Amino acid sequence: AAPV
Amino acid sequence: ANIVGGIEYSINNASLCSVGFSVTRGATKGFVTAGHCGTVNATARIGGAVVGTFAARVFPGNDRAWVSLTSAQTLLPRVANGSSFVTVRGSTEAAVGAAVCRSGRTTGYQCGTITAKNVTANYAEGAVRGLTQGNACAGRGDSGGSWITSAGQAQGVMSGGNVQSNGNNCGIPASQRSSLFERLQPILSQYGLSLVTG
Repeated sequence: AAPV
Repeated sequence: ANIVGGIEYSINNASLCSVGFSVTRGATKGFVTAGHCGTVNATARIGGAVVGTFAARVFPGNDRAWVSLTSAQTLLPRVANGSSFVTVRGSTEAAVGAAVCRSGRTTGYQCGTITAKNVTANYAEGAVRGLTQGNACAGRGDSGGSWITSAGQAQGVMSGGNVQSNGNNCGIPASQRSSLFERLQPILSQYGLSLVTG
């Protein structure tokens, strides 16, 4: 997961 | 500008994010968005015009912010769905298994279901706790956008996800997607905001  | 959930806005003429929800704070107009989209006092623009600045944010830990707008903006109780609109009716929180949709400037309006609550995302900047997980897809640029039920109950704003090399998680099966949103409830009480509804 990564911001968006 | 007409403020509607899902539309694009830029921050300090560099990043792009999406509008979450129109809200008010006493006589002040604003919108809630993602905290990672800007720092306090960063300038927000809509279609090249300055509309307001970040008044507060929390990121990482949480992922929230509100931008206070100028007097001239028009707040609307709506979320973009293509050329149509979903009317915001309130903020009842849906449970795991509820169907939900999200709107943002990169993938448009996508729907899926909530799969888990209280998830931790380990972002490079630090952990973000308490996120809700849905399986609607999303891409780079959707952050801060609206998460809402078809019935008009606002759920929260787009935080992050397992984006692939094409910039979204739309090319992987729903079963493998992790799209996370920050709950709206704690954002409204933390900043004393009221949602605009219709």
